Amino acid sequence: MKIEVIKKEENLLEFYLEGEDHTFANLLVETLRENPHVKFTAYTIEHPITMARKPRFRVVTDGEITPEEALEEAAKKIFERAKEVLEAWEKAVK
Amino acid sequence: GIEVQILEKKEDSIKFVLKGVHVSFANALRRTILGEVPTFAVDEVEFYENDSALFDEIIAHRLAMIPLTTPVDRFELDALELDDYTVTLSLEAEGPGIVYSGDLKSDDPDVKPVNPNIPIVKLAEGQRLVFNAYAKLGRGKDHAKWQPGFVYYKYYTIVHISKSIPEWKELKKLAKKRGLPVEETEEEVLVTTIKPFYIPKDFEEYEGKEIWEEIVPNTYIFTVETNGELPVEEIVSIALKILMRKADRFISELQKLT
Amino acid sequence: PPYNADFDGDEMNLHVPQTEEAQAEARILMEVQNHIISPRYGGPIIGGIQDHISGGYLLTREGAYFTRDEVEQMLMFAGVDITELPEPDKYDENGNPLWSGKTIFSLLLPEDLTVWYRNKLCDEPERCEALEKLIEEKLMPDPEEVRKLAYD
Amino acid sequence: NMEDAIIINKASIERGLARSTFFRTYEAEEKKYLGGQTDKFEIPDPTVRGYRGEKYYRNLDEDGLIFPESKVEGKDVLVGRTSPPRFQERRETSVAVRPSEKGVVDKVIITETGDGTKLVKVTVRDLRIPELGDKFASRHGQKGVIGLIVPQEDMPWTESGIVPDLIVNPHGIPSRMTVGQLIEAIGGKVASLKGRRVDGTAFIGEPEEKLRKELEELGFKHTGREIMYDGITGKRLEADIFIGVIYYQRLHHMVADKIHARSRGPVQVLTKQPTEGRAR
Amino acid sequence: MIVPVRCFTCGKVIGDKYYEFKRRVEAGEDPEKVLDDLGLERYCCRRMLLSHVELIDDIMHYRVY
Amino acid sequence: MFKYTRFEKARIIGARALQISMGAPVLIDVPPGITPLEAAILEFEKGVIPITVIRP
Amino acid sequence: VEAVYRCFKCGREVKLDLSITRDLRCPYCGSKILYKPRPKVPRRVKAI
Amino acid sequence: AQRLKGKEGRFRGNLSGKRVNFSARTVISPDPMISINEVGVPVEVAMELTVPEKVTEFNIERLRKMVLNGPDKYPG
Ligand SMILES: [Mg+2]
Ligand SMILES: [Zn+2]
Ligand SMILES: [Zn+2]
Repeated sequence: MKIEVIKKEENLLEFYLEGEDHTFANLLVETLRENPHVKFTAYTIEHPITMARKPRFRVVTDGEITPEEALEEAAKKIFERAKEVLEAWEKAVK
Repeated sequence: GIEVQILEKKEDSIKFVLKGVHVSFANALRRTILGEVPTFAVDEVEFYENDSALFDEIIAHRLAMIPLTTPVDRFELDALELDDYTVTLSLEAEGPGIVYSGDLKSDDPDVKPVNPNIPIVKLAEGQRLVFNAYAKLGRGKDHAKWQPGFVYYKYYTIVHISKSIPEWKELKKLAKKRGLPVEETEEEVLVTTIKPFYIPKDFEEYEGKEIWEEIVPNTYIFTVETNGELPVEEIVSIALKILMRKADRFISELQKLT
Repeated sequence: PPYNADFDGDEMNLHVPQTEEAQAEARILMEVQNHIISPRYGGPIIGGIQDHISGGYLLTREGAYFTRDEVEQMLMFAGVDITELPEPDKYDENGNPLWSGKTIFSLLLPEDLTVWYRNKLCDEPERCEALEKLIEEKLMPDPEEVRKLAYD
Repeated sequence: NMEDAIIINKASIERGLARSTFFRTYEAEEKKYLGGQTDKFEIPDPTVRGYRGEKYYRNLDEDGLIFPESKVEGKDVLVGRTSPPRFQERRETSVAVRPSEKGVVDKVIITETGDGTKLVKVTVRDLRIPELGDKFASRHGQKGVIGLIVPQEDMPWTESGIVPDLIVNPHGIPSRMTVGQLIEAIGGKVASLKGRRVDGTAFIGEPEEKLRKELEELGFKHTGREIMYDGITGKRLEADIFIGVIYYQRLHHMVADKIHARSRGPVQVLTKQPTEGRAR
Repeated sequence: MIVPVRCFTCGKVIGDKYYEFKRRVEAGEDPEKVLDDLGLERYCCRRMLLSHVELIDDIMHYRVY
Repeated sequence: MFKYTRFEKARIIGARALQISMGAPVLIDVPPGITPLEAAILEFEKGVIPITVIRP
Repeated sequence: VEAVYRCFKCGREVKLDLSITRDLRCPYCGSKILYKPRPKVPRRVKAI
Repeated sequence: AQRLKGKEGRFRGNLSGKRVNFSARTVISPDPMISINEVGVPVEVAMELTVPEKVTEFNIERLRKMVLNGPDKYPG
C-alpha cells in the first residue's frame, strides 16, 4: 500500500492508494461517512483495466479536523470493529 | 453490540448469522474470504514423459485444479507478504487404467491432495506419464486456483403473511415444506427467510398489501463452504486478521505523511 | 453512430500520419469533438445511445430518490469536481437525507441555461398545456409553482 | 456490455470455460529438380545466401527437423532446407512459422511422397484462453465479442448463491425478437434442477407453461427472476433480475488471428506498393 | 474430453462424483435424488454433471508417439 | 487578424510546427517534453503568430 | 546422422539415416510413414 | 488495354487507392471510461507503429530517455 497525494489544500485532500481495490476502499469510505465533520467523501476506479489497483479518493472536512486525522479515526474504528467481530466469532465457534 | 449465532454446522460448511455490522463490513468480509485468504496450489509442471491423449497444458491445468491441504500453524497465512516455500509433487504412471489424485507423492506430509478419487487422465496400454509438480502459496485474487472455497450472504428478513388471505394454510404448508422456521401468531404468520422464499403465482396478487417483508437492520445470514484446504473457522479468522493487518498498515502509511 | 459500428465482430483501421503538417491537419480539422453536429441535417450525431437514454430516464423519473452514499459515489464516478453536497430535498424515515434525481442531473448543467419542450413520453396533453400557460404568462414563473405542476 | 457485447467472469475462465486449442500444419518437400540437383534437409551454415539469424535454427536436430514439444514464437525455422543455386552457393529455403503466430510443436511426420522424394509435415498447437475481442454466439443468433473480464468478487450473486458466468445486455432482446432464447434460459435451469434433459423439438417440444409450472414447483419464481446483490456496494439491487442457463458457442473468429500491423514491410515488384495479406 | 475437476461457476470439486452419479442413474434411481444425495445443491454444479459427455475413451485409440 | 477560417488556422499551425522541427527557435517559453506540434498550438493560442495569410 | 523414428502403424523403434537413405520403409510392416519421437529432456509448462 | 482498365486495372485501384504503410487493423471493443476523442490502442501496435520526431531543445530529455529504453520496453 502506498499513498500518492494528488492535491492537498485547505480542508481538501485527494490521493491515490496504490495496491488496493474496492475491498478496502469501500469499507474505508463507508466508515468515513459516519464522521459528522466530513462534508464530502468518495472513491472511484478510473479504469477497470489500467487502474484496477489504484483507487482514487477524495476527503473534504468542515475545518474542525484535518482530513488526515479523520482518516486515522476511520482506520482505528475499522481495526476495533474487526477485532470485536473476531473475538465474537472465536467465542461462538468453540 | 456485535454477536454471532450459528444456525447449522456441516462437515465442510457453516451457516451463521452476523449481527450488528454495516453492509460494507459484511461485503468486505466476503470479498476478503473470496480473494485474500491464501492456500497452496500447483504452479508449474516439469514433464519428462507424456504419452497420454491429453496435451501437457491440459494435464497441467487439471493438476492446478486439485485442492491441496494447507497447514495453519507452520505459516502465518494472515500476513500481507507470503512465503515462497515450495512443495514438490511427483508421479509415475504406466499401463491401462485411470490415474487418480491419490497417486501423487509429496515432499511435505502437511501438504497433499485432499480428495484421492479425482481422475486426472486415462492411460492406455503402453502410455507413460511422469512429471514433477510445484506448489506454492498464493492468493485467490491472482488466480482462481488459490480460492479457499465459496462464500455468500443475504439479508435477514421476516415475511409477514396476514391471515386475511383465504388460503394462508397453503402458504404455511409450503414454508414448512421448504424448511424455513415458522412462528404462528394471531392475524399474521411469521416466516424467517433462512433460505430464499419465493411466493407462488396464485398469491402473487397479495404481495405488498398483505404479504409484506421487513428487513431486520444490520443482520446477515452468511454461508461459508470449503473444499477441504482449510477449516471454515480458520478461514473466517484469517480473513478478519487480514482486515486488521490492512487497517494497521494503512495507519502506518498515513502517519508517514506527517 | 458516426462510424455505424457495433461490437459484434466489426474491425476498424488505424492510420498514423508521419509529417508535421499532416499531424496538424488531423489535429485541427478532424478532431472528434469538432464533428458533433452532422453536416447532413444540422443536428447532433455523436450522442447517447441505449443505456445512456434509459439510465437518464431512470435517474430523472418521478419518484426516484438517492441516498447520501449513492449521490457521492455517482458524482465522483462521473468526474464532477463537486466539494459539498446540496441541501437535502426530502427526509425519509429514520432521519436520513434523500436527494431527488433532478438535483443530481442539474449539477451537471451550465449555470445559465433555459429551455422547454415536449419529449416522446408525453401522454396527457392537458398537463403540458397548463405548464405552457404558466411559462408563457411570465417568462420566469416561480420555481415552486412549476414543481407543483411538474409532469414527465 | 453495450451494443451486443458480453461480460464474462474471470474465475470461470480460469477454471476451464471456453478454453480452446488451435492447430496448423506446415509442410515441406525435398523437391528433386531435373539434372540431379536436389534439395536436402540440414542445418544451414552461415555460408549460404539468405541465411537468417542463428537464433532461428536453435531447436532443430542434426537431421534438419524440429524437436517435438519445443517452443516456437514466430519466424522460427521448422524444417531446414537448402536449395540448389540454379535459379558455388546454396539458396536457403527453410520452412518457418508464420510471422505473427506462436505455439508448441505437436508432431513431426516423415513420409515418402508419390514421386519418391521426401515429405515432412509439422503441426504447431497454440493455447487460446478467452480474451477481449473473442467472438461468442448463441444458437438463437445473438452474437458478440467479450467486452470486459470481471473478477469474481465484483460479480453480483443471487440470493440462492449463484454467480453468473456471463452477462448480456437487456437491450439486445427487443428489436431482435428471440423469445426462444428466454424459453431456453428457463428450460436450462429447469433441466438442471430436475436432473433430466429437456426436449426442445421444433413443434412437439415441451410447452413453455409446463416449464414455468415446474420451475414454480422447485422453489423458484415462475417468472424466472431472482434477487441479487451488487458486487461492489454489497446491497441488493432494487429490481429482481432474470437469470438462467443458456447454451453458448465460441466462434473461430478470434482476435489473435485478426490483429495486423505494418510499419515499413516489403513491397511489390511492378507497383512497389506494400504487399497484400497478413502472412506477408 | 474428461470430467472437469471443479464446477466452472462456484468452484466446488465435483470431479470425483461423475462416475458414481452415472452408475446410480443408470441403475434406475431418480437422478434428482441422486444429485441431492451427492451434495450438489446449486444448479450450477448439477449442470456440469448432467451435461458432461465422456470423450476421452474414443479419442484414446489414435496415438501419436 | 480579422477572422481565421479552419483551413487557414490548420495551415498556419502546420507551417509553424514544421519550422520549429527543422530548427527555428520558439518565441514562447514552453514546458519540457512537449512535441513540436503542441508547441505550435501553444504559440497560436498565446497569439504570437509570425505567419500571415494572403487573400485574393 | 543416425536417429530414432517410431513407426506410424506398428509404433516400432526404427533407427536409420535419412540424408543417405533412398527408400524409406519400416523394416517390420513395410510402412512408408514414420514419426519423430519426443526427446527425453524435461520440458517445463506453466500450469496457468 | 486490359492492364489500364478495370477495378484492378491501373487507372483505378492502383493510383486512386493503394496499400499504405503505418496502419493497423483489429477488432473493436467498447470502453466508456475514456473521453469521446480518444481511442484505446493495444500496447503491441504502439511498439510497431512509429512517429518520427525531430530532436529539439524542449524535448531532448524525453527523447534521450526513450532511446535509452530501447525497442523492447514500451516507452522506447
Ligand atoms: Mg457488425
Ligand atoms: Zn457450482
Ligand atoms: Zn512399422
